[PDB]
Amino acid sequence: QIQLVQSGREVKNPGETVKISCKASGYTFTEYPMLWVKQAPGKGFRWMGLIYTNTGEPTYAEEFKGRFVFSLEISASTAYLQINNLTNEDTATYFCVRDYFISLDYWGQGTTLTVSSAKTTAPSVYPLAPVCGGTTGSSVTLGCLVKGYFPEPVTLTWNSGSLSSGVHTFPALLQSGLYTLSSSVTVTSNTWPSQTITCNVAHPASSTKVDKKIESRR
Amino acid sequence: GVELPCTSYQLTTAPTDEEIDMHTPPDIPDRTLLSQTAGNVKITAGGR
Repeated sequence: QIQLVQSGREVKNPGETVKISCKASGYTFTEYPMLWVKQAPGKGFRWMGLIYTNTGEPTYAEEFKGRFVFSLEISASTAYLQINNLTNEDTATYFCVRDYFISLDYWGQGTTLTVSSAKTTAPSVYPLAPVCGGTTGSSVTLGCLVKGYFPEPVTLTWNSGSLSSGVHTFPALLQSGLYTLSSSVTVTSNTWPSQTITCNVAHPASSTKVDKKIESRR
Repeated sequence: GVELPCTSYQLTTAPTDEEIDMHTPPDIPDRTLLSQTAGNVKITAGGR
C-alpha cells in the first residue's frame, strides 16, 4: 500500500540541511512515482517534483525543488528530501505522493518543519495529576507536556503506551526561542487515580524525552 | 560560340535507372508518445 512515510516535524537549522526521509514504499520508490513535495506554510503541498520509478530518477520543481533537494534509493522505497541551505524564509510542510496515472494514486504522510536555527535542547516532560479539589466527574484529567525544550518539535510520548490511551497532545508553544506545549492525559475512573494519566515531551538536541505519570497530588 | 558535346543530365520521366532503397527498415530514436503514470503508466494514442 502507498506508504510514502515521511519524517516528523522539524525545527530546521538555517544554513544547514534537514533530510525529511521519504521511505516511499508500497507506492513508488522502486517502480513508481515518488512525488517530491515541498509544503507551504500557506501554500500547501507544493512542487518539489516527481519521478516514475521503473528506471530510478526523481524530478525537481520550480519553488520546492532547489533548497529542498532530495535523493532516492528506491529499493526499500528509500529517499530523503533535505529542506536545506536553510533560511528563516525557507521553512514549511513537506510530503510525497505514490503515483499512478500521472497524478498521484496514493498519498504519503509528510512532515512539517519551521526553519529556525536557534537554541538546541532536549524536551522537558511536564507531568501533572488532577486537581486536589473536585474530581467530581467520570475520570481524572491531567497532563503531560513538552515544556522547556528549546526549540521544537518536542514530541508527546506517554508512559509506554499506557498514557497513549487518552493522552491527546497539543502543539508546542513557540515562544522566546523555546517550546512549551501540554497534552491532556485522561486517566479513566476505573484507571485513575488508582493508575495515572501521563504524557511526556521529546527533543533531540539534548537527546531526551521525559515521560511523566499524572501522579497523586495528595 | 559552341555547341559542345557533353552530358545532358536527364530531366525526362526517368523511372527506372535510379533505385531509391530502404534496407533494415526504419531505424532511429523517436519516442514522443509517452504519457504520465506512476507504476501503471497512463499513456494515450500519439507520437509515431
